[PDB]
Amino acid sequence: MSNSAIPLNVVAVQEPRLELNNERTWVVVKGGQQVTYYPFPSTSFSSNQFN
Amino acid sequence: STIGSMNISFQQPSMYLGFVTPRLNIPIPPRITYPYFKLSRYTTQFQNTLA
Repeated sequence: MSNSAIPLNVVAVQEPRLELNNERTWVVVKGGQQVTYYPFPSTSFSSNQFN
Repeated sequence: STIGSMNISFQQPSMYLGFVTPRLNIPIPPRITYPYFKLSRYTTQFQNTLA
């Protein structure tokens, strides 16, 4: 690593097929209860407008 | 008459008002007094009709 010109820093990486260890943390996904959809039919529709 | 009869609608009506916040340096009283009038009606029908 420190072979060339200005020396560099070493790091190693495990290939994808194997870690096999790293720290595996269970992650509970949470979002607020009650997601609801409304259909607001336009008041005062026209032929040249929508409101 | 030519007209009889007629049909009237309304759509959602907005209302327009104007909030003016004031300058930090000048302070505005904690309690304050406004002049307010209050109007009432009294009707009394009479007979007979005049023509």
